[PDB]
Amino acid sequence: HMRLEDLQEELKKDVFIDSTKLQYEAANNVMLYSKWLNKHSSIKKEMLRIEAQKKVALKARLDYYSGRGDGDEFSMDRYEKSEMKTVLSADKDVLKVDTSLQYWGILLDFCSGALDAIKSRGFAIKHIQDMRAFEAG
Amino acid sequence: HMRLEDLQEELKKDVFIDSTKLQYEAANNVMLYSKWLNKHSSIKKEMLRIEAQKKVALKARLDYYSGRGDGDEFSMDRYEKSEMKTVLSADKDVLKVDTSLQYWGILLDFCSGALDAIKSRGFAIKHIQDMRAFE
Amino acid sequence: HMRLEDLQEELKKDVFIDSTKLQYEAANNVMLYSKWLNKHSSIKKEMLRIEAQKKVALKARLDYYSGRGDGDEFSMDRYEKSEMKTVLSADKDVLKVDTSLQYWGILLDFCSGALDAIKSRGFAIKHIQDMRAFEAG
Amino acid sequence: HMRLEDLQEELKKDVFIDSTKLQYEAANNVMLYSKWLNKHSSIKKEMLRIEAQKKVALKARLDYYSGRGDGDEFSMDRYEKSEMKTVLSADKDVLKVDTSLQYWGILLDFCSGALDAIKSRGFAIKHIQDMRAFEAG
Amino acid sequence: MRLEDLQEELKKDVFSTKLQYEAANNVMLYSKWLNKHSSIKKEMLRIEAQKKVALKARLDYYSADKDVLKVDTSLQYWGILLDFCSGALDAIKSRGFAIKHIQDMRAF
Amino acid sequence: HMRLEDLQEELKKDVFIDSTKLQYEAANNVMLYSKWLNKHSSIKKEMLRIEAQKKVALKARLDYYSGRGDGDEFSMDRYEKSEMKTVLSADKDVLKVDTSLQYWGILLDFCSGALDAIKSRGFAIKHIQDMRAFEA
Amino acid sequence: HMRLEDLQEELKKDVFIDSTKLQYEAANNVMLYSKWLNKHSSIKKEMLRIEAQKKVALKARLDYYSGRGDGDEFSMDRYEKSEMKTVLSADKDVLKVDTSLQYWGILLDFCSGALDAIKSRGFAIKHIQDMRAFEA
Repeated sequence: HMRLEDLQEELKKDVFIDSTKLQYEAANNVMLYSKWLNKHSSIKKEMLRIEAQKKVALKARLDYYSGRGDGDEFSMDRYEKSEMKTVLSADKDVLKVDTSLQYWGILLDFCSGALDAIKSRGFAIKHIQDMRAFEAG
Repeated sequence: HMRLEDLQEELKKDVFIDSTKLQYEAANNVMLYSKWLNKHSSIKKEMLRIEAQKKVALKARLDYYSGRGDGDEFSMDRYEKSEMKTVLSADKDVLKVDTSLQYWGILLDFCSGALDAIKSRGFAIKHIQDMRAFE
Repeated sequence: HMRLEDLQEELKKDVFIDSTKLQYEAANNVMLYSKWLNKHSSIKKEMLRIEAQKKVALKARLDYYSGRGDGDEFSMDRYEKSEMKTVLSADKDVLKVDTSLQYWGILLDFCSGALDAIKSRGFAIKHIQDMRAFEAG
Repeated sequence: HMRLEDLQEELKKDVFIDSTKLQYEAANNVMLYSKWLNKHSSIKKEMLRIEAQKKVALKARLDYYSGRGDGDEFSMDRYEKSEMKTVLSADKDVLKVDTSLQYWGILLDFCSGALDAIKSRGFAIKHIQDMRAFEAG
Repeated sequence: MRLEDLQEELKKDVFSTKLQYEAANNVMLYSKWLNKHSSIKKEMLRIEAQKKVALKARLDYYSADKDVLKVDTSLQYWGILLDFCSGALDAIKSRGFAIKHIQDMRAF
Repeated sequence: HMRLEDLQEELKKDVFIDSTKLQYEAANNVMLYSKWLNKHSSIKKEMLRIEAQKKVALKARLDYYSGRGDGDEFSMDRYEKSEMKTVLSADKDVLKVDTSLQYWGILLDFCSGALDAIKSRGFAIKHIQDMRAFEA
Repeated sequence: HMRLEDLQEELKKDVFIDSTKLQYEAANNVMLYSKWLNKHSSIKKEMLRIEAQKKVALKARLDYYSGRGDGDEFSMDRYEKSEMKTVLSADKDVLKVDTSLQYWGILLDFCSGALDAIKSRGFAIKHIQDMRAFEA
């Protein structure tokens, strides 16, 4: 289980550009894109597993609250169809799984932004090179 | 708990472009994007925690008003199903949590706009460089 | 309490483009976006406070009309459930708060349009620059 | 009280594009957007005032027809709950206010379409510029 | 007016020898149909108001026998006319997209 | 059935640029694009087959839960129309097929990013060549 | 019906650059673009015919399941409006036509990528030529 703050610090380090090694950064920029692309794809792989758990968790707990069988356990609060969306989204089991799924979703949205930065950093490097050539004439 | 006005002043400072250091701003523009991207992602992390509280807070207070048990406390006003949406959204506990969640939502929408500005500032810098080359 | 007409005149001034200082406007366009983004975000902060008042105001006056207690005051008109939506939306206290909330909503929708103009003004400036380069060849 | 036909003629004039001054129209297109955005926002400000009147007008006349007090005046037709929606929507006071509110609603929907045209006119201008560059090669 | 003229008007505008003048006239066609769409809505507002008062008249039968049926009939006519203008506004919006497609189809 | 981690390691190897053979990498960059383009297209071919299974799997299990016939088998839980979307998305057969489809979807989105990297790597190589000419 | 793997192998062959005949490849690169442009356009011509069949196939089978068919066949499962999208997308006739249409869609998306490679290969050749002049 990786942390968000670990990715934040990692991105802040990778995004930095070395002005002295502009030729190095140009080839390394495409390398950084591959690293986060691996992270982004791996996160979706994790979310697919969690979403599968959430889908089952909902149906399982839906049976519980709606009076059906969820492991020989039954809800006695007798919730109506209108009250259902509120109760399920607040269930201890459901909320635990969903919170997990949504967290990796934030990590995924971060990697999407990370790739956006790298894709624009590669343009930034090429732009800087054009600025150096501008001083040359 | 960070404030909105603190982000407003921070963005207004970062968005400013130094005409003398155009090469510096080009590399720094991508740096600013990473800073707000960290803020944006961290806010969602906070909202996920608050939303979880709100989800439970609703179900807890729903039991209270609907005659069910919420810590051996019961509502005696006997609200109907039609009146429910109005009462819950005005509950002291619910409104307190929701207001918190919605506030960070404004902060999140601000960071989304901040990233939009930076993404266009990087284009603005490159455009200015093309204007200098035009002369 | 800011006025709408004050924002209308402010936007009309900011949106104007100086043809002589195209390089200046390009960097200033991103600056204007930040100004209205601060306004837009601040308005939502205000609306969140007002909406909170409205939510309570409704529940408070709902008790009043439905025969429940609203500060030892009771409605004697005996309104039915069907008549309720009409009466509450016309209550002096409710209508005062809602009108306030809806007003800032118009201001918010104006800032959203203002940001849309600035976002397209930045494209307009870049387009004009491309038109000047077109005359060059 | 502005008229619809006045806005129709105003829009038809603004939407026209000068082929000789393409650079001028590009900067002026963003200016026209600000003009109608001020109109659109101002109309909503007017509707908010009228809607407030309508909300009260309904509740006031609701008391009248339902046997309650509306300025020491009472309806003797004894309308039932089923007949209420038809009677209120045809009341002289209510219909007068609603007609006003709905009219500015048409003006508002026109400004929304006007902004849509301007937003696409800015794309039309940029497209035309790309067509001129196409003949250049 | 007539529905017939509306079909001949739209089918004639939807259609190259002067591409720069056709792209600048695409927003012009929009204004011509925008003023038309809002004018239909204007005439119906008067009709919809007369229908309400006529609906109360039919209700006061307990308190021409079908006056509102003469109003609702003409009201259902403009509804068709209003739905044919919404397609036009949806067409010109797609015509500008089809006009931008040609300039992209010529460079491809 | 190919793995994601196998593509991750493969991309990380291909994306690397040899500074000594810049002329070689320029012609090889367009070659790498063709390789992943073949992968990307082949994955869509696989997904089209799986999606077809999923479409049938849904309709088959929909009959089961809604009281209709799914191979002489019937659901007795009597689920309502509101409960349907939740139950179907959690069915053992459906979830198995969907998980498969979504997985190749991740592989497909990875190839799309891989092609994006190669398309920008070709620009990176040309940029580096322009930087070497700048020193000249 | 052409195969995807046949196009994959064909592209992999065309994309290769001969370093000895750089002048030849420069003129041939524009030739390859025309070849795939003919393929791309021809595929759309095929898809237009298939899409027309799909449009009719849907409306035909829609009548069947909804009971509004003037034909001899009627569906007795009595599907509701909510269940309709799932049933139609899983119909034997519909799924057969759609699968065909989607397949050529993959071929079309491949040709679009092929043209992208050729368009960048022409830049790759010119870049390599500039690299040879750099050594000069």
